Amino acid sequence: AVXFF
Amino acid sequence: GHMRNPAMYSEEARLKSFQNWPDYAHLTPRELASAGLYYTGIGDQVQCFACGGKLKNWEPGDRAWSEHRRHFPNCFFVL
Ligand SMILES: [Zn+2]
Repeated sequence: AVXFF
Repeated sequence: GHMRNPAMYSEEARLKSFQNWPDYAHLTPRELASAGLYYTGIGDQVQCFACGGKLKNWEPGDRAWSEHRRHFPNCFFVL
């Protein structure tokens, strides 16, 4: 999974 | 630091947020909620009630706890 903001 | 979303402190409230969770995401609401993650209602995008950390593009093989901890080292919940 990839983080996002 | 502060708990970012106390309305999602209950693991049962996190489970209930998983309405229309998509089939391609592979990870289950049960696992994601247990790692402090609730559904934002968009794609496979989840958020932590504790750190406010946002996660998406879940892939088969991911573990909710591991992705959460590895990406958000400041999170008290998975510390
Ligand atoms: Zn967190």
